[PDB]
Amino acid sequence: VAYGYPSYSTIRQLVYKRGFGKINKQRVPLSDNAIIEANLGKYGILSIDDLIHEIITVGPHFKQANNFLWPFKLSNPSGGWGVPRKFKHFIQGGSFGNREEFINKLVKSMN
Amino acid sequence: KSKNHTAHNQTRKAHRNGIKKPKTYKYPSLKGVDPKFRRNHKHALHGTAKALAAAKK
Amino acid sequence: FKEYQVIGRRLPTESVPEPKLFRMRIFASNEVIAKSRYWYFLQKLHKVKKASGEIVSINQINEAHPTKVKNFGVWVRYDSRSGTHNMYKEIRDVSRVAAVETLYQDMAARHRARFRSIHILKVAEIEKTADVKRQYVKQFLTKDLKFPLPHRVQKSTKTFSYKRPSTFY
Amino acid sequence: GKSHGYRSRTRYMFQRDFRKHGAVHLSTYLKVYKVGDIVDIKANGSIQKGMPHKFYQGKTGVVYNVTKSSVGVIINKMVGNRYLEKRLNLRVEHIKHSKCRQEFLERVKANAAKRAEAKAQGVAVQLKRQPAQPRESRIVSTEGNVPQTLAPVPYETF
RNA sequence: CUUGUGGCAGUCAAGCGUUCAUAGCGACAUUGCUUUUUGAUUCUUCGAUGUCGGCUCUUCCUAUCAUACCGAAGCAGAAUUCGGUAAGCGUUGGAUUGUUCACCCACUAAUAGGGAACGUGAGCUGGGUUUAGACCGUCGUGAGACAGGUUAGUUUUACCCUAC
RNA sequence: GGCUCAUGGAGAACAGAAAUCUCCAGUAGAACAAAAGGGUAAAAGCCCCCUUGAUUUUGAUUUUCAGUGUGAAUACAAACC
RNA sequence: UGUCCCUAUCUACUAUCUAGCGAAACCACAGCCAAGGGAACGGGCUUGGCAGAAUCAGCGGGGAAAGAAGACCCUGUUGAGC
RNA sequence: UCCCUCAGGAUAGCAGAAGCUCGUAUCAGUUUUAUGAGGUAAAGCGAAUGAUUAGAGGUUCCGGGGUCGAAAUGACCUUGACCUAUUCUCAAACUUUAAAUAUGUAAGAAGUCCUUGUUACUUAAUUGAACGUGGACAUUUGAAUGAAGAGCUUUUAGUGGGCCAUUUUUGGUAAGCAGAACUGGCGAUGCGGGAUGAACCGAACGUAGAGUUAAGGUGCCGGAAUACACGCUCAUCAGACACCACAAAAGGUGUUAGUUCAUCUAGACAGCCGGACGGUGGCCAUGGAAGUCGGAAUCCGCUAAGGAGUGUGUAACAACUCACCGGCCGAAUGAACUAGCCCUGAAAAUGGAUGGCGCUCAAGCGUGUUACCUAUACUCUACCGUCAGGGUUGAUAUGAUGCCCUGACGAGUAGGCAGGCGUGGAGGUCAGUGACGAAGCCUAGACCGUAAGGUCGGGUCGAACGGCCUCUAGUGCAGAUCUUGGUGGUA
Repeated sequence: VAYGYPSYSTIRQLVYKRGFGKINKQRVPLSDNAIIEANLGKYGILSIDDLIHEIITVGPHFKQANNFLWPFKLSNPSGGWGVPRKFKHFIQGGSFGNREEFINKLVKSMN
Repeated sequence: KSKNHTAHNQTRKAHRNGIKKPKTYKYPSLKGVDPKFRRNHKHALHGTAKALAAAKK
Repeated sequence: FKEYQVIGRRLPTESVPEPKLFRMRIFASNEVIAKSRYWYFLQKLHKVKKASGEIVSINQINEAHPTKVKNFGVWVRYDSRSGTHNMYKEIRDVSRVAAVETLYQDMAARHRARFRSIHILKVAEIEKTADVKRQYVKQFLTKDLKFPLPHRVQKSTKTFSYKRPSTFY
Repeated sequence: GKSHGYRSRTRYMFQRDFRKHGAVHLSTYLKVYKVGDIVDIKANGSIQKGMPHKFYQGKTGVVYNVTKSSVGVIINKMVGNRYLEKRLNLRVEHIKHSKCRQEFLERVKANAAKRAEAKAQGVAVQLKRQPAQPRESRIVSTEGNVPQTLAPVPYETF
């Protein structure tokens, strides 16, 4: 894996463009804040921006909001990875592991 | 001429469909428990049964 | 490359208030490297690891005067194939970082010493001339210096030329 | 041939301990075992009756039977792809209580005290445990702590 | 594949060589290279790849016996020895042996070592090996056994494709 | 139930390296039928007293394991000692 | 005494060409090499060298050529003579 | 696991199918917190067992003897037994200590707390023990994350030669050798890359489009910079990408960088040339040793300096000559090491392979930076199918096994199961087709179907044949050195 600290902007872009929910499993695109406040209105979240809030600021209903969200299906990055060989650790000149703030850049490219 | 023994693929085989817990019932196996504790325990439970059969009025 | 101030402390466990705040001058291409190297060096000096401590500050350091020509006397240690050896090299450059990446290149070129097998012990600018040891630097410290560039190889953007190209300058 | 005897491969484990030879200390016998009590299995080689197999050495089960000099323990024995219900008959020197279950059974009463208290007061209890949280924002003060500029060391023999 | 074993080749040099480590050799050690031995292995082949040696014939390897031209010497000459470039050039006739190996006689400038399915059986030969007959010795009560000895023992096909 | 073993030390006619006697040290360096390992110091060892639990009834349990057998072992229960 | 040094020459009948008559063995598809890797010795695969119809007489390098479910060795709970 | 078992079987496992009981459970090849167990890596031997090198000290009482007044339960020793404190190095079958990784258990309704009920068990007892009655605490249901549904059963296929790779590891000189441990792979697997390759790297596969990338590369073959940047290397045997198709010790004033010490206002190195001495025939060894047989001493004189002597020379001298300083010159040197790339070391057979070509401030080696090329991978979209969850003939005619909505998914040997295609017959039906042409065969003509196959046109031909719903089987061929018959190439 590659992981890091997801900024507000990058979280917003991900949940907008790649917002999919688990409803009777059947992975359903959100496309409407009615579909969020149907399933997650129980926990008080009534919107896309209310869901993005309960993620970006780790809420009392983080577990629920995060497990509701379907695993994001990202594509390969826009200009590539840089990195001639990926499967070294980021520190060495690879890509895998904890890239603190540089995940934001990667993820937007992969979006 | 052959080979003798290997534990290769034996984990994979086991984990594919298996490794499972024995389900743990309430009121467990009261067999191989102290025979004189059992001999008494019967009469205790029969006593409690009579006492609630008396209580039912 | 970049030069980074890295101040890490130690975990403040009460019975031990105010741990002694250890500062470094790490050479690294970003913060995620600069902080990993900080821990690498302080694990060779003190009983503390990233779990048992914390980075309290990381700050990029720039050049005081990034357009003054400087003679950087750099002390370095490197793992060779057979053993390890302490070296002193003299880079001439305009920044501390630019001098250091030239050292890393001329260490990789001359002793096959890659990034993992090099420690930058010190990068001190030489104050007064007549302290410059190495001739490959004392060359460029001569009064009223000039020198030509014979065999000037111009480069076409098209396969064919019509003139029989010259190498004059 | 090959050796698969009962006490085979058990040189070092049924070994007694350094300067802990000789007699068993009497607390071992005065200790009370009841059914449903979780107990460890660790043989005392000095005592060669009701001793467990080397498999069960290190295991933890729950007492099912209680008799004169001995208990009965239920242990989970994985064989191939499934656990079985293995009933041991152990003399009381080969077992001990598990502080595992002692620290839980006191946390139950600590939760019972916290809740029964905070039902009739200003409430912010949060009875569940939480793991090691990412440390909060602190200011580190450099008053007589002006950071020591460390440098890496030159190489030298010895 | 491997390189123990075999064969060849270094490094160090206590020393042998009047004196003198290294002209020529070299202890105690130690690093290799090779696949012309012998092993180790069992990967290919058991609806067969004709199983030793010789005869013939070509090509290649060089770890060079001679020849060409050189360097070194405990090289005066002659003679010899140690190397270099070097495989262009050649490197035999016989007695006994099936033998490969070996051993003698003799000439030669020299009678170097090897590979190419341990080259070469639709090229030969068939002495040896290893079918069936037979004799001897030792072993076995015996049938029989012997990588002990001895004698007699069928060597098939090209007109196909390629190569020449 | 009594005692302490190896070995060493200082000593008593014949008696000495070695026969018996006495004291001092002695964590086991002895001994426990054998192989080896573990265990054991008012004992599991050595000496002495009484016995026959090396018995009857069948079941459960552990190791090997298919959770079959065989062997060995464990812990009870009911009798009698 | 051509067994040989060391080969030569001759005769007949073949072969060869023609008219007539006219089979068989074998045949996955086939038919140029070098190295490479690969069931560790390729016609085909990879990389090179290369490569021009139709062919005739010879030849015995190769096609691990053909002949035959190895007869040697092992296995088989397959037999037989003795 | 068992078998006269080792080319085989039964057994359990892995597998498929049929389902079934219920509806997000208290499950998990996972972490955390708490609590066990371990004797392996490491370490240790001035800690036990065992091994093991070196002295010092005491030996005193004792095993070897006088050196000695014959003679000393004795002055000086070598001494063996030891003891003491030190010392060097070790252990698969030593060990005080003791990891990492793996591993047990717990983290709550079958829970906790407060009363009280029988009992032939146990208690001195009215004490307990097991199970309960009756109450009380459900927002935080008592760690994290996930959950694709969770549990249950029956039956039966194939298999039981395996092999490979990093890491741990036994035997062995070793092996593309033999045998283990954990995991991942091939088998059973295509695709992009390593030229080629079962196993390596990257990624696992319905049919297409578009976009982006992986590993790997971007002189030309060859899609893609004869890109940029700092260095190194010149080889009459260069080097060139992991597994992988090799090279070692030892050497080089080849060239680059580096480490330590020493010399410099005449260095000093150079690189030429003035002297190398008197006392003194320095002691002993001896015909002889006088500077050079050695045991060894080592001072001076004017001193610029010269060993009471570095090599030739002699029986022994003598002599020439080395340090040692100096007239000359004029601004860096003298070693001893260390590692980079080259070079020596470096020899096998057909001709020959960094994949080829070629490449020399590279198209080599080390390193950095962008750009760029492209996989059956990733994203979006279409269509096919499978599976899942739903909606709906509600008077609402046209299909409820129907139609339709939504979501995910698609590799495969051995093997299982399902849905179909085709053949000879059989029962029923289409009042089926047909001498104005059945069936058969031929067809670089057409249409349908993912496919098995179906349908049609044209020709030849001349007497039968078909669709559909069902029944039944001597029912589908490329292989069997298959059978019969026919035919070839060789020719």
